[PDB]
Amino acid sequence: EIDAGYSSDSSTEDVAPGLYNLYINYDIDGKKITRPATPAALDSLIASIDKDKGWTGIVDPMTGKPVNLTTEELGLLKRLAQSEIPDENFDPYPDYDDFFTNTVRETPLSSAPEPKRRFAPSKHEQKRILQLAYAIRKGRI
Amino acid sequence: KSHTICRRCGKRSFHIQKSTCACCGYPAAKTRSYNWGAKAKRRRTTGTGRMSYLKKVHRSFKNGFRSGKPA
Amino acid sequence: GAYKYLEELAKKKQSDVNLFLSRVRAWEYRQMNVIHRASRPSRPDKARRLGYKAKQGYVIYRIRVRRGRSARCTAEERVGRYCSNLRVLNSYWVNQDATYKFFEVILVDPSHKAIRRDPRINWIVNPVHKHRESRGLTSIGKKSRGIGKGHRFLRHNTLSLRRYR
Amino acid sequence: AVSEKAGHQTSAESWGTGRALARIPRVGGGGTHRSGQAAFGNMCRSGRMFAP
Amino acid sequence: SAGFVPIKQKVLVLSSRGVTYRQRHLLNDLVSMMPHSKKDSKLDSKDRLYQLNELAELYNCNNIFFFESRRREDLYLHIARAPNGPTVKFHVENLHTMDELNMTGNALKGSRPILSFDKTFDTAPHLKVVKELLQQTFGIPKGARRSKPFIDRVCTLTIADGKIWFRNYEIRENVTLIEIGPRFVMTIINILEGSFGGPVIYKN
Amino acid sequence: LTKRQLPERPSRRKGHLSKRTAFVRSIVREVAGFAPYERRVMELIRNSQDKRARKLAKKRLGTLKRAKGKIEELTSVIQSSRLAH
Amino acid sequence: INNTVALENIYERIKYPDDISFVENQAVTTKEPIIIENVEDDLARELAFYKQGVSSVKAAFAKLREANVLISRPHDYFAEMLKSDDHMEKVRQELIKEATAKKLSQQAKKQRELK
Amino acid sequence: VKWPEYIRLQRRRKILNLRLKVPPAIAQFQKTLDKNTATQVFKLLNKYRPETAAEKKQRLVAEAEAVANGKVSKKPYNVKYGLNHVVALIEAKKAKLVLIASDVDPIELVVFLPALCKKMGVPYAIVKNKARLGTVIHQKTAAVLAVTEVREEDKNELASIVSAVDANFSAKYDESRRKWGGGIMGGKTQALLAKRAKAAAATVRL
Amino acid sequence: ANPRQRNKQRSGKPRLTRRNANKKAKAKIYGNFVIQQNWDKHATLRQNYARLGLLATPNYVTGGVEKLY
Amino acid sequence: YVKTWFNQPGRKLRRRQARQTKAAKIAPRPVEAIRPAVKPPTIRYNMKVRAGRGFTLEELKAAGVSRRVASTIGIPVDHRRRNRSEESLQRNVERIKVYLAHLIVFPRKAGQPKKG
Amino acid sequence: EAMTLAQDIASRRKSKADLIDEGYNRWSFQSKEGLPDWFLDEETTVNKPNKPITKEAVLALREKMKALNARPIKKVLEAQGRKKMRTIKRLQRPTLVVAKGPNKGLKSRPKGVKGKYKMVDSRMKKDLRAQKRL
RNA sequence: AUUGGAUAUGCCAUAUAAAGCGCUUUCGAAGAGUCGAGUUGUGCAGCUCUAAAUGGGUGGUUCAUCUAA
RNA sequence: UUGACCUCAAAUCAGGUAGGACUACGCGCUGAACAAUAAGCGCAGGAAAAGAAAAUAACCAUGAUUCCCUCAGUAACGGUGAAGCGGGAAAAGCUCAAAUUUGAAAUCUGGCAACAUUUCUUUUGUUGUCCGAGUUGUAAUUUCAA
Ligand SMILES: [Zn+2]
Repeated sequence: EIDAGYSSDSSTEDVAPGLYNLYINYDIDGKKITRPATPAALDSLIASIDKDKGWTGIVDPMTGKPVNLTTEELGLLKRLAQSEIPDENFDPYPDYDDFFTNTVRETPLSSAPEPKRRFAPSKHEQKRILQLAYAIRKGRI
Repeated sequence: KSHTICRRCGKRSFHIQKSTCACCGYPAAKTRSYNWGAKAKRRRTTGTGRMSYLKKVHRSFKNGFRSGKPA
Repeated sequence: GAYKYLEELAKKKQSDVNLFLSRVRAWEYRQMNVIHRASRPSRPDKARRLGYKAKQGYVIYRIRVRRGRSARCTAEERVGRYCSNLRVLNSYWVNQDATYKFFEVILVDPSHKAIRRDPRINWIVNPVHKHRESRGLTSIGKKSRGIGKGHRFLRHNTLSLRRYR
Repeated sequence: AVSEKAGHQTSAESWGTGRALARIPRVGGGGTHRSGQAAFGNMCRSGRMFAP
Repeated sequence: SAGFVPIKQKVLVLSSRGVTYRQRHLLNDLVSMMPHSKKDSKLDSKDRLYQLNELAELYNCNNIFFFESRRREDLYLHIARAPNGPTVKFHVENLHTMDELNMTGNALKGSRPILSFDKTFDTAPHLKVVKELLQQTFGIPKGARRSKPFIDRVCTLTIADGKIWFRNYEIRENVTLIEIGPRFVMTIINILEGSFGGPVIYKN
Repeated sequence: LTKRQLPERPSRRKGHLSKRTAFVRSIVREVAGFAPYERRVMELIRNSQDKRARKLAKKRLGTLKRAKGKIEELTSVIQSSRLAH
Repeated sequence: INNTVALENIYERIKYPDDISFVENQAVTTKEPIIIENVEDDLARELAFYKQGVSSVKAAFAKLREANVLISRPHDYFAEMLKSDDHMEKVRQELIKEATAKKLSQQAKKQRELK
Repeated sequence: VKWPEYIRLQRRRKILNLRLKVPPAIAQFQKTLDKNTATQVFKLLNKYRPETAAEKKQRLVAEAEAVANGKVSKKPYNVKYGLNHVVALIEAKKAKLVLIASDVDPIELVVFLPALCKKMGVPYAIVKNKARLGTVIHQKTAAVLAVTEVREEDKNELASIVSAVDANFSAKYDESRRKWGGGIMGGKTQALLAKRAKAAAATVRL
Repeated sequence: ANPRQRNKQRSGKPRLTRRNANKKAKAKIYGNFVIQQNWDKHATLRQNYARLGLLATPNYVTGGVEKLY
Repeated sequence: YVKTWFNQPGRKLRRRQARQTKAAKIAPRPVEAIRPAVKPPTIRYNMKVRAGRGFTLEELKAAGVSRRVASTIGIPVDHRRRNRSEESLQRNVERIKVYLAHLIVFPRKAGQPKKG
Repeated sequence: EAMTLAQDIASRRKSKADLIDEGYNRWSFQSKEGLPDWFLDEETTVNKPNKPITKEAVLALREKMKALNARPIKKVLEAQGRKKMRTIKRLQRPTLVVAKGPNKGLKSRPKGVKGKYKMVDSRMKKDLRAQKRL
């Protein structure tokens, strides 16, 4: 079978925080989660008057506190917003990889047999020689 | 005065300030035509003038647009 | 023949070769005018299969149109107006960036004797091919108006009264 | 048949209600014997015939 | 790994090209109804349906849902067990959407329902298999993501002249149930012993 | 009536892979390089994240069969390179 | 061709264990074999369906009562619902119009006798 | 100083192609055959120039007169030119020495030729300018030349040229053609860019 | 009626009249000389082909043929 | 928009003249080509037999005509149609074979130089 | 653009792993390391991918750009007052004719009539009574 | 008068040429920012992503038919 | 130093070409209030457009396009509204890209010069010669029916 599991990177997952009413209502099995106490007015004023680095202004549903990106998250956002490779150590300029031409092909590519054009005097010149012959005997040339 | 003679269509409809005729649209290359003005078209269309060259083409078609002189 | 290698090489448009050249040429085309003459096609493979022969009377014009009606259809109509003495044969895609899409338009001189004496392009000298790009008769013009054979693509509201009815 | 555009070629609109004239449309403009004359009607001179 | 936090049942949902506006309405209504179903883009091949096992292994979904529209006038639904398992083809008729004015039921999205099957589902073998398979699919397993803990709705399955009737109801406090809105007449066509393959084991 | 078996028309031969077109396509595939998404896909396959690679290719191309063909193409590039590297 | 042995083998292979709690499965099979012969009369079958659902709901509630699972949804629950709130406004308007039509019909009937 | 627009475009393209990172298939054309061997290559190539348009007509009218009065030759030896013709010769494994111009304008016309030449087992070299190749064949330009047959007199000469190309172009470079080209900077450019980079990385991240 | 048409109605130049409107005239035969000699200009082509011993169409005729006797 | 048929007699005579103008151009030969016999594609119509477009490449080859001279002598060719049954093949071979027996082919003028 | 992206990472709506994979595109491999200013300046002006934009990020940016003294007591009271008093100063800033005698058969504004006016001819009285009865 | 396609006939003809049919112990190239997926507009277009080689398109209950850019 | 080529300029440079009018019919684009409509915009011809199947069908199969009759107020969609088949009018088929002519760029524009030719001193060519275009590909050959 396939165990019907969940991968660590599945696009569907719990908790969908939105733009910062408090959704501290319940949890699984229908039990009321305790509402975290509102932060101190002095601390809330400090956060509102001085935005932290990477202040997203997004609150998770479980707690009323805002969610702020960490240093690595700010680093990834910087790379993404500036349109560079989002992996610091990943060579975008690898050496030439001759996986096909590293071995010599022993036979010609086509199998079509040689025409007899290539082993007999050319017909285009013979055609022009006859044309020039006609011109000479008619006095044009 | 607010209108003068238009050089193209010869009508006293050339606006002094905008430098544009209200009848034909001079100095624009294309003449001013509007299908809602059906009578406006029939007042200045082909045939309302000498039509000297078109009458020459019409007359010269029958013999095949030939040239030269007879015997 | 080298035209096979060019055809399969133009299929991979983001590979290392095709991404490096795309930016280098896109900047180069931006330095020039919006509509400028192209001395030779940048894709000899694509122009060849669209009707272009490397003889006198065939013209290539490169144009960039802002992205964001079909861009290809706009390219042919702007070029055909710019070169009003030629006929728009066909057109193709050469490059693009975030702002512009670059096209090359193949035109044909209907007054050139190498064109007027060529039985395979004589058809374009007849007056019914005047401004094919303007009347939706080019390859992209046909597609933009749904011309095709299948089910995917005035007889309705008229009342037809016969003599004996 | 009559012309499809016979009788329609004038530019006439009803002069309005309350002016002591029949509300039949009258030709506008001025300076001719035609201006003020009613049009667009079977009963009117130079008007469309009834059921052409 | 093979799976982190393995939920008992997961569903994979697909739609074929040429689906109607109402058919797309029903499909969107369903994916909202079971939250443990992973939606997927259109399948280009209306003929090579045996690839769905590879899609199922990829997304870790053991229950496959395919909504095939034929001639833009017929709607079919293939429901299968992704690893081996049975594949049952149904025909859909007399559709009903959420946006219908008459149907005024309102349920919590992801709320675990109660499955009520008609006892006729226990009469014939193929009916026993279909009932068990539909139970394992519609029944939201415990711990499913985006699911609600409260119980609010009941899904009813009944057999009438060999036709399955599926009706969802909302329980009001006092049962006094209200029709939620998903109302369609089901018709079993055939059952395949394998996942979109194998010999036919039941024919209409 | 007496049924007649018909020959194959030349138009139904289309899609057959030629030896010269296979040679040309492999020569060009190496020369051009790989697309940005192809480079990322090969990293995932090298890191044995096959499930993530297939999901990425399907996301990029838009169809499972196109993804399955691309993953087979790139993994054959990886093994052929690793044989020569 | 309707292979009962094959179906029985498949049913046994994919059979959910009977020891599974009703909380985990939340599937109830009605003990009474409700039969609606009048298939054409959908109104008659609606009562049978409601009765079967009511019986199933009562059985599930009794079974889940010992499971200490909150059957009732608290009035403070404001999570996302299957039916959109915007769509509920249109549904309420349609019900209001239908209710008003019935009220007008009753008023007109009373007015007919009044006059 | 106010340069014209086309002159500014010319020099910017020269610098831009240097600062950017050129892929290995396009950077291998920056490394051409050395000056000494190229001279020896063209010495052999100029003994097999295709005959001029006048010289061909001169020969044909000479044979035309003979038949006009009253009346067998050898296979012509020369150098092979033309992109499609040469590519067909390489795939036929008939070419003995392929000489690719280093500045073909749409570079993808010749970008596959070094790989195709190495795949088929053909000794090849990248020589300077499309005009030197054009001069040999009485044209203004040759994207590529090729030698398939030479007279028995020059069999030993070609075997020496092929060895020199092998020793001076294929044995040399080799790893140098597998490396991404470009990124070359002036004497003071890195220092200026280092100051710009550190200034930008400080707080100019927006 | 038109300003163009009234232009030449009042003009003194005569109209470019060509008298080519001769209906009922059946085209004369070039091509074969033998056919031209034995062809009579009154009869239709179906009557001439039948009389000369030839077929006007190798297919069926999409109408009722004539019956004189 | 009303479509009228007052030119119905005018159209009928114009076509009869056009047929007459064709016969003027090409007199010893029929004004129509020889169409094959085919069976319509439906269960409603497959009992009948109507005229197709051209004779398939196998019908020409079996009769003895090549696909190059077929158009010259007035035999239309249909590269699309094929012979799924011997009944259709044998029917149209005899349609051509009757045509060839009833056909007079006038000789052309062949240019021939002084020498060979 | 960065705020829409930053919101997506924090709000977990778009998976971080998927964002990294979506960052390997045609534009990320067009590196800008070491390019001259005359090239980069046009590249950013022209070759800049236009990513989608969400209203939530627009509001959040406005919140960031909101200075401490953007709307103090004066700029919220007198600035509101000047607009209000301006609007106040902005705010402070039919005849029956019978169709008889010289008024009969008119087409436009009659003599000695100004403003809104109505015309009556005593024939519309019949229509008026009928309309009243309707 | 001015012309059209034939016929008869004279002269010229660069045939060391060109073609059909028939045979194969030999070969057979087939159109890409296009198809397509997603999304937003009115099959078509924009945007994002972006292919394949008995492949791809369209139909039907594996089959039939067709061979786009 | 001298010279090849690439790109880009200049000329009252040699010869050409485009614009505007008409607009019934034709082809695109745009488009309302109450209709693939009117108006507005672009572009042609004596017809235009379409056109030699990435077409139907499920038959004993049909065979480019166009138009007519019919299908048919039918199917479908929810009042709108087809198409396949069938009967008829007319019939005609084809050209490229992708192949090494490689024992020979066999191809072509222009100048000059003769020579003819003409609806025509007004038209149209031919023959010679020279400069060029062209190998980053002009001819012959092939287009899947092969
Ligand atoms: Zn004027």
